[PDB]
Amino acid sequence: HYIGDLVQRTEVELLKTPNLGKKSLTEIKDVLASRGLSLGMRLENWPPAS
Amino acid sequence: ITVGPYLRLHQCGLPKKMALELFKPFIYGKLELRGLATTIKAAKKMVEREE
Amino acid sequence: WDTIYTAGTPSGTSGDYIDDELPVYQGETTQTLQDYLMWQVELTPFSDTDRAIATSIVDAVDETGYLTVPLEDILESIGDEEIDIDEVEAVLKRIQRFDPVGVAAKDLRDCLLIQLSQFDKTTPWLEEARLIISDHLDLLANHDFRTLMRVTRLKEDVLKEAVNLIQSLDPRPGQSIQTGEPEYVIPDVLVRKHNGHWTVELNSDSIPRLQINQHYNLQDAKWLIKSLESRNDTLLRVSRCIVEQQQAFFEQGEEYMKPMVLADIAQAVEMHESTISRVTTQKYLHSPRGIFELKYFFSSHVNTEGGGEASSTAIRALVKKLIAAENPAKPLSDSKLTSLLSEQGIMVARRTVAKYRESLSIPPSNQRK
Repeated sequence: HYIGDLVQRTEVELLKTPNLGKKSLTEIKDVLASRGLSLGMRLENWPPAS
Repeated sequence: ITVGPYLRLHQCGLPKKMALELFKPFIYGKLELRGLATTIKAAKKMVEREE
Repeated sequence: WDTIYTAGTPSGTSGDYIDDELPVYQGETTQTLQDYLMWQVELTPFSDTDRAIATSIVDAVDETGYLTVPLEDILESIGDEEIDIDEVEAVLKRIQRFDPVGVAAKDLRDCLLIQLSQFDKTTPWLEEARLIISDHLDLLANHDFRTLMRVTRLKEDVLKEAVNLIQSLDPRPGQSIQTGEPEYVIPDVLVRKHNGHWTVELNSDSIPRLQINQHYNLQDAKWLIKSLESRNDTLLRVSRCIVEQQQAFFEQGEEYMKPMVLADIAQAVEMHESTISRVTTQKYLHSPRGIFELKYFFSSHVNTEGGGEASSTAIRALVKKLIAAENPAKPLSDSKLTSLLSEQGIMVARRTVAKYRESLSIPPSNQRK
């Protein structure tokens, strides 16, 4: 749902998931990179009581 | 070196400016871990400002 | 007597150099723009392919922070055929947000848009400046403000605020990382006016300590001793001839330099042309006008209707003077310039005047109004 949840997902997990090809993963990485973010980050004590 | 009479045998007294300089990558890692900084440059700026 | 300095910078050293043995020179490391960029690349959660693409991308960044090859070059340089171009674009987008923001941009419009993408949405004149940069960035370069106003459909004040916001950005983001220190030059021959005429003298910064090690071998160095003397003699003679022939350049600046060549000095000093070409290269003289390389005084010429010759540097200076005082409402075309220099006796062409204008980096007539 949130950017915080997506950012923690790694590239391999989002490659193995069904209905998500290489183009969609690349577009996700592109829209993340537009804001200086990347997949594979790690966060502690998430979510903060949404 | 000065003297500290209140210390225990396993303890020393370290200035916090020296500690801030010596433990810098640990501070970067802990800052990025808990969401305060999203990138390395943000943590660099935060440590520079001494927030 | 040689002039004694009435002021100076006190020497940095404040020690007594007591130790009689000091180690050999090793040097230090420096952090350039690319070192900082790679340091940021390593600490980023990339992949193996992403890190290779980032390495190839950072290899192509220049001193100003602008990408110097098209993305197709990088994709070819990767060397793997499964990789498409969108992955390269994504890695480039991620790199462009490293410190300083806007680095590794394709062109100015891209860099300005990247910098504007980082400001918070509550900045007042954000959409207007974004539209100006994205759509019409050359109308701003022409300082038009009316056709741009006719297209952007905006009033005066909004346009002024948007222009002020645009001009507050950084066009060269990569110059922030200053690894360089301004280096200088040491003049070798100094020219000063004595008895109303200009005379030259060697700089006394060299090492004239003529010594030998008679304690113990020095026969070979005895030849180098007089080799240095020969070098000093030839440099002094060539510089003296150059200054004697150019007595009017120093007095009145440019527009009076004579059209001399290597052969003239070779005949004057009785040496081969090659020796003159070797001495007068990467050697400088200091005058109350500035520091000039000895090669600066050799120039071409054009025919003068009066029967003489006019140096090309004089014609360049005249072109500069004429253009600097042209009509602000309607500037001067090179056809006008060739006419004005024609009446003075300077018989030059028109394309030659255009070449001179290009070398001086002066925009054409239409761009000077």
